[PDB]
Amino acid sequence: KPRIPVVWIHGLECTCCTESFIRSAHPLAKDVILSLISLDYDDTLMAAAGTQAEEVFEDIITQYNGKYILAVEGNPPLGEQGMFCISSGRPFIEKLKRAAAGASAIIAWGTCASWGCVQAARPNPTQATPIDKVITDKPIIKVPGCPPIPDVMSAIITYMVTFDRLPDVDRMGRPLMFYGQRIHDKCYRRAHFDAGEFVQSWDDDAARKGYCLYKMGCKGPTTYNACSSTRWNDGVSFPIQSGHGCLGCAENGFWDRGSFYSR
Amino acid sequence: KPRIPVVWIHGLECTCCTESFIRSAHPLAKDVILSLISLDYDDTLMAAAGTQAEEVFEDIITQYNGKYILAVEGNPPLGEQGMFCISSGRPFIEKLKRAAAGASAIIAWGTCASWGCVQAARPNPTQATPIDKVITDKPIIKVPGCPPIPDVMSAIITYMVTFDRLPDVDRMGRPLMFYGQRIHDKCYRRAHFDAGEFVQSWDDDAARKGYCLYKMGCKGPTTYNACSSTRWNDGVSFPIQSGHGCLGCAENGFWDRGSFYSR
Amino acid sequence: STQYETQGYTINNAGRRLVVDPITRIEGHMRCEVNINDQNVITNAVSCGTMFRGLEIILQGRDPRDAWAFVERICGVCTGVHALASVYAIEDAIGIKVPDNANIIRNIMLATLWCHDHLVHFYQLAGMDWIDVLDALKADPRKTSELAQSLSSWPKSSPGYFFDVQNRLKKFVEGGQLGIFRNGYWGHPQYKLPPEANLMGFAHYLEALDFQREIVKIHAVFGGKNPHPNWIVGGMPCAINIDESGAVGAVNMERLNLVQSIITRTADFINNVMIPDALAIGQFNKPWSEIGTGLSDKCVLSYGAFPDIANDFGEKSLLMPGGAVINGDFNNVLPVDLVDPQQVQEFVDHAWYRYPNDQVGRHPFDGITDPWYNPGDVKGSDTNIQQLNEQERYSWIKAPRWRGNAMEVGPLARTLIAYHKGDAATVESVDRMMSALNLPLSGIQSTLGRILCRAHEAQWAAGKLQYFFDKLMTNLKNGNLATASTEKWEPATWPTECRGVGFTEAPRGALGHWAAIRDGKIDLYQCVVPTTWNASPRDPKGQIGAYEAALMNTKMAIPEQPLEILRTLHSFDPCLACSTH
Amino acid sequence: STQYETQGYTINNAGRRLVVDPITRIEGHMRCEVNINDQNVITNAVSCGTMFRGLEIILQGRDPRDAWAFVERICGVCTGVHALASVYAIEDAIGIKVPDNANIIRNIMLATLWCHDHLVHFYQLAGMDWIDVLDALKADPRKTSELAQSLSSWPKSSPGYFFDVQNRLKKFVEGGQLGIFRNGYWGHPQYKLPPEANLMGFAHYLEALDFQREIVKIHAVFGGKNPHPNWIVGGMPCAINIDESGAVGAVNMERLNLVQSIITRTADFINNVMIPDALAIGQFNKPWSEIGTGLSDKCVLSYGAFPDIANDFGEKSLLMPGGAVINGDFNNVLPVDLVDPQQVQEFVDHAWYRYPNDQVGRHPFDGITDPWYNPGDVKGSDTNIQQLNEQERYSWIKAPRWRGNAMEVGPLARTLIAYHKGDAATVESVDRMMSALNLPLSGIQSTLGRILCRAHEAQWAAGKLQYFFDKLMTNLKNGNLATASTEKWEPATWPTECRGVGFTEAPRGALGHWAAIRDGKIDLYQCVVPTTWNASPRDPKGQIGAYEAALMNTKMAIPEQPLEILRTLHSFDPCLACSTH
Ligand code: SF4
Ligand code: SF4
Ligand code: FCO
Ligand code: FCO
Ligand code: SF3
Ligand code: SF3
Ligand code: F3S
Ligand code: F3S
Ligand SMILES: [Cl-]
Ligand SMILES: [Cl-]
Ligand SMILES: [Cl-]
Ligand SMILES: [Cl-]
Ligand SMILES: [Mg+2]
Ligand SMILES: [Mg+2]
Ligand code: NI
Ligand code: NI
Repeated sequence: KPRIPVVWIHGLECTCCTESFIRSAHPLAKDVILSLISLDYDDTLMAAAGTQAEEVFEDIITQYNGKYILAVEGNPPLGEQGMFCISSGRPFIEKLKRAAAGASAIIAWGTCASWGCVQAARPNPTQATPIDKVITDKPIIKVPGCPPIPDVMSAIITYMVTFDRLPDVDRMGRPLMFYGQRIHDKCYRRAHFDAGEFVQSWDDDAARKGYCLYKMGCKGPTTYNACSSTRWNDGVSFPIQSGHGCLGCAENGFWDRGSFYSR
Repeated sequence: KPRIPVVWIHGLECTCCTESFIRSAHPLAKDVILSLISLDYDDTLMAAAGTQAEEVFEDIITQYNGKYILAVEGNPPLGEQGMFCISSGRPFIEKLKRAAAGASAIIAWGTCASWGCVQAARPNPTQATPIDKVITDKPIIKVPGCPPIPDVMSAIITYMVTFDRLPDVDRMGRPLMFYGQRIHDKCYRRAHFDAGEFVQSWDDDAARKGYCLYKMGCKGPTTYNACSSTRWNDGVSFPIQSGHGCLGCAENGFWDRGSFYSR
Repeated sequence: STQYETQGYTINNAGRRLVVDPITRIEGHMRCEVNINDQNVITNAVSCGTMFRGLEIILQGRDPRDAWAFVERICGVCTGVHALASVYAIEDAIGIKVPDNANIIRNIMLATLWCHDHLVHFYQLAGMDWIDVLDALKADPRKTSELAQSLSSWPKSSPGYFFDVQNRLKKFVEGGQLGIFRNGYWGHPQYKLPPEANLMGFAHYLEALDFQREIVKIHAVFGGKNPHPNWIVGGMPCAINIDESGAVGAVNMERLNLVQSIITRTADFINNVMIPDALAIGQFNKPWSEIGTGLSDKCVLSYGAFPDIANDFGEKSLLMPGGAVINGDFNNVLPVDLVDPQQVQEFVDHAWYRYPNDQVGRHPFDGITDPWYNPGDVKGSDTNIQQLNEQERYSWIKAPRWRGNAMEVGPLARTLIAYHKGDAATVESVDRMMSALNLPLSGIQSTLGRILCRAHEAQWAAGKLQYFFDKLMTNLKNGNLATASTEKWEPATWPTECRGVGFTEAPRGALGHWAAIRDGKIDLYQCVVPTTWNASPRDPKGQIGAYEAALMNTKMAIPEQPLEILRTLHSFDPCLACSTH
Repeated sequence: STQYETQGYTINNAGRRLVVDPITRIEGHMRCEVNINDQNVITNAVSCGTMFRGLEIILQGRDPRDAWAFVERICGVCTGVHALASVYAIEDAIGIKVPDNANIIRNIMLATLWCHDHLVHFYQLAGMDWIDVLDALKADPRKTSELAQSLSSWPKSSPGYFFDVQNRLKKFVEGGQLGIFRNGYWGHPQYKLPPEANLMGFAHYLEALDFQREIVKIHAVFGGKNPHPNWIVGGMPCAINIDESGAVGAVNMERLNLVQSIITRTADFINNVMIPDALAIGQFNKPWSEIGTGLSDKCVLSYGAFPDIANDFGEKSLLMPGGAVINGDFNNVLPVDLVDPQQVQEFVDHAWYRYPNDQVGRHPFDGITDPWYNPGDVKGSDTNIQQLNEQERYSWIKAPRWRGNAMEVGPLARTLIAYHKGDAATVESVDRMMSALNLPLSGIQSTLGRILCRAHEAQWAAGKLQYFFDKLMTNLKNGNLATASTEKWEPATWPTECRGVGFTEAPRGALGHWAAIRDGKIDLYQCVVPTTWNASPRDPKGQIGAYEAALMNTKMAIPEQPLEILRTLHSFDPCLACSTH
């Protein structure tokens, strides 16, 4: 039985979202690739390079025109005529637009593809621009986070395959299932926040008892994601559980909202 | 080097604490048994039965007198001259006293050994009685819960082996490490409690959003355990996370504090 | 000494008495006594439950909604099955119908338990009766690899692996701290595996000890924790949310994905490790296809289980068939009615309880649990028993009968009922299994058969897990999310007076909870549990239960070493806390 | 067309020009061009970083305590290594000393990254250069089992396992949806594994893809999450509490138990899967011990890493040795000083950056990152590069040099440095490894050698993980719990003006961050990253970097299929996001 074609492209990025994806515990990324989708193009993992890789890209988007999911990691830079990110000798943005034209839907993996992430932080030397400001005629699902949670990435994929539809989204295009509530709305340290029980300096008695990290700059109260419920790396931990405040890494512009250690 | 001798006996019980122990994810129960302790007597797992089992019991408590840890699951009944629980044709309490006399330290696994649990609930037909009302001359470490968390049980054992000491305890003899704080003090639904966001009937919209279970009878506010932090079954869940209020199962007398669905 | 005839046996308590107390590698407390003749053949067998807690007394006056949580604690091994029977019983009493997803999830919880419980029983409880652990030290690792690879596609089969396992065992025993292996029956002539099969089985023991912890993660998702997951009257508390805000607070796609992962791994381990080991034990121990028959060729009972049509407990709904066979007439599978006062009855003439008339049996709606420790004329005293007196009261276990008949329950019983009702899957599985051992169908009616059927059932349940999961996903795709009915949650909505029966097939056999509610409180709560059936003492007619019958006529190589007794008893997977409750 | 001589090479851009853009199975964006002569031998090689983001610019004006979080996002493959360099650099500037447990935990973080990164590189990035995946479909499962079992004790070796893997690949390919295998180089004559070895390799590819997810659970415990864990200036935020109330809110015995379980499994996987596979690739591809030497017999560089004495970055502290060899003189390992302005310098005469004078190299404390896209005549347009012009500016990667020498960094570099400084464990490992292959020491200075050293480093790091964990547990036994120093947390405690260097050995080689702090903010932040060295463009003397040199003189069987180019480039584990930052 044919598997849904997926084309995964990469603009300016650090590849954290790809790494997160392969961390998936259930389904294993192995089984996603072998059984759930047809990962037909992916610079990180594909055998073919150069002209062979160009041939795959062209053939897939032509043969499956209108029928493939386009996964985008990273973003296009508008600076230097787009040549801050070059693919096959041309601006990455050209490859993005070609891939986007034939996609049935687009998944914007990570804060990079969703909003801009670190390259878009002040002063944004490359004019890195999120996908939805360039591609304006396609369904875009934003899956923000730096990176998003591995089992959230795989859960969105399985949802799309199992249910044959896109996840329902909030007003920003984030899946309601995992971005409907704030970190702080499901945080196991909320008891301490409510009681005014705060870490005041690193490794103080409060820190050794798991007190709330708000006064250490935790941005949980304004950040939407599943870290405090689904957690990270097969439920093992999340930033706050291991003693660091939320940075806000799922939210648009989080790098430029002041020090991670201030209010 | 030799491994620390452990004698594990069973009074009136359901064997839930033994089952919990073998669930341990880290270290595996296999590695505990093969490499960390010498599990020298255990009715559930040992090859020998009958007179061969009695010989093991006698040989171990004699040869390792003053040097073994005694683990107790379940409790002695005082009713019917103790013959509500019979071992080798005699009241269980005689085996408990004999085992206790030679032990360096006693672990009371579970609410049964610690407090009474279900057999001691009204009207306590057998006069089931917790270990520390019978054994009054030895250190008893209470590890309550019905059963305790698998990885809590194994962590207590690894603590004893690694650090060559008993865990520090509260005034009830529970290890501070896992029983120092309340379920409700580390509950990920506390935000909802604080906001007055409650499940009012099962599978209502509040339930489907993971609202607080207080109005459905949750006893987290008065229960000390690690369920809301360490969680259950290699961190997969805990009662509240899967939609049921805490029963209070780590607390003395929790069966007789009224309906699980009442305040 | 006396002698009498019952059920084709000669019960003779002349001659040497052997006592095995405690029985180990079971749940809870059992004592077994036998008499052996000059030929070292058992001519008398005595089953004694040596514990009681009194849940049926404790439940009086409780809220029916709480009952599941109390009776779950009947047993931590068969954890969840009593909760399931409880919610069934209270729903039956009050007139509650649950939503389809709640039913499917309950079926998942039960199938998960079958898988886990059967697996652990096979390796950790029964396994060392068949596998000579110390003999594994003598195996050749390469011949072990070759054996394992001849039996299974299972990956973990390298000579280096078997060598590593062997060296782990060598180091374990080198300091003379043999732990659970100390003073075992190793070298007994009834140990028939070659060293390579012992090393293979011992490797699998360790793998099973590790792997079993994963299976119960399904219980953790739907029921919060294992052991002792949570339930509700009206469905399950694990509210579902796939595609809405706050799915992070509910059973969502990521939680279902975890369940699917465990299901696949569970099926693979059962099919490629447990199944071939069960067959191997069969291949090396064929004489045990003719030992420990007991009641299994006369009287067998199943209530049936796994209703596929929500709130329908009829024959068209139950995926695991119900029925009763008596008089060895497997041509006549009889329907079971748990309300009929002439069907299920419990006797206490040979148990530590009081009845107004101990010469008759009481249906559980008329049940009485009035404990009376009265061992009468024992050798010894009432606090120091050297020999039970089986001519009077000798157990904390009541004696259930079906239309006055003594019945065997559990995996072999169910397999026989399903086979003779013409269940296609069961017929195929049993035929293929007995064909591989070159044994007749009758070879299943035995100690070895009980073990073969248990492995079979583990495979069956692993398949049903996928079926149920798929049904749940089908509903979710159709927008059907409901997991609880709450229109009768409040006591004021219940009948002032009502009664109900909750039944299922637990890992060890037919389970029933009978509940009467009056004025919002439990008026009566009687449990009849599978090990109550199997470990039953005698009745007024002197009829013996399943354990006592299966032990009759058994040869012992060495009287002082009860390996043959343990083999047969362990084959029924005794749960003594269950039996007595 | 021109020709010139440098570093013993003849750089000749006569003949056919070949373009490989994009380079795949790397991190980020790279372009490579070569010229080949009439014998299909490479006479010119052009390394081009095709991406830039500008983290050095973005970091200006940030709080120094925040810097680690920004620079961590230089790379999600070598995730954490930039955070470590950053906290080192800020601590070095301000004069902060961290507690021992913070240092130990940092070393655990780094060793975990080495294990994870090296494993994924071997299988998922480099593997398909050496394993013909499609050829696995022709393998005999029994012969595959036999091979696997001759090479390793690893359990998973059954014929049935290899058949199941093969059948999975068969069904995957059957429908024509070859996914990541589409339009590969399968059947190329440089694929030399027999079919059994390809099936073994492919099975291990899948096992490694699964297993790698577990390794990073260590990062999750101490650092909250992976990718991109959390750190602090002053130590780590993962406060420890073993035996006090509220241990549930901290790193406790259960958390440390998790870490130990991961360490053991990580060592087992690397030692019994990756190491044998690496040796097997050696055995079947011995000619690649003489291909892609490049600079590895001339100039190699390590800064050193893993300070075992907290806050001591000296030679007696670093477990992974630092040093430089130039001019092929491995008898004189030279000391490296990252403050010395005559040592590390970056040139941009062949890169897309402005300097006031592009003929001079700038030490990072004098570094400038002023992007200037200026490809000159590229046979197309500014937005359509048909052929880079390597006579002018052709990369977003700066050109680092050490005392004006072009250096190779990474596992092979580090192995050579440690070996020639007389590290006993390295000497013994290397000698044994090259003996087993029946190859001279010189065979390590090669594309094959880079892969062998990477694998041996995964093994080294897995060993060090245990050593570091043991040291942590020793401190906790002695009551030493501290994980953070906060004496100089507040900006009011810092020097008004200060600067510092943070350095380590990332998976790909020598890493440095140079930071200058003024008035509580980052005034300057310059990064020189291992792939910046290796993938370097040319300098004013026309000296070529490690990649260009390694590609020089290489035979291609089939010019249109760049398998030899991919092999050598992949052997360096290119991280282009790292290289450009
Ligand atoms: S740690 Fe952060 S998310 Fe959690 S309660 Fe405190 S402020 Fe809210
Ligand atoms: S669910 Fe229970 S423990 Fe959690 S916040 Fe509500 S009342 Fe407290
Ligand atoms: N299976 C099981 Fe336990 C018994 N007997 C119950 O019910
Ligand atoms: N390893 C690595 Fe990434 C590179 N190059 C860094 O630093
Ligand atoms: Fe996963 S590429 Fe990593 S930086 Fe923040 S999302 Fe971007
Ligand atoms: Fe683990 S035996 Fe189970 S009932 Fe409550 S603790 Fe008791
Ligand atoms: S920093 Fe990011 S990973 Fe989660 S806890 Fe905050 S949204
Ligand atoms: S019922 Fe028990 S298992 Fe934990 S959540 Fe409450 S203490
Ligand atoms: Cl791309
Ligand atoms: Cl952003
Ligand atoms: Cl005992
Ligand atoms: Cl209690
Ligand atoms: Mg009863
Ligand atoms: Mg730089
Ligand atoms: Ni039971
Ligand atoms: Ni990198």
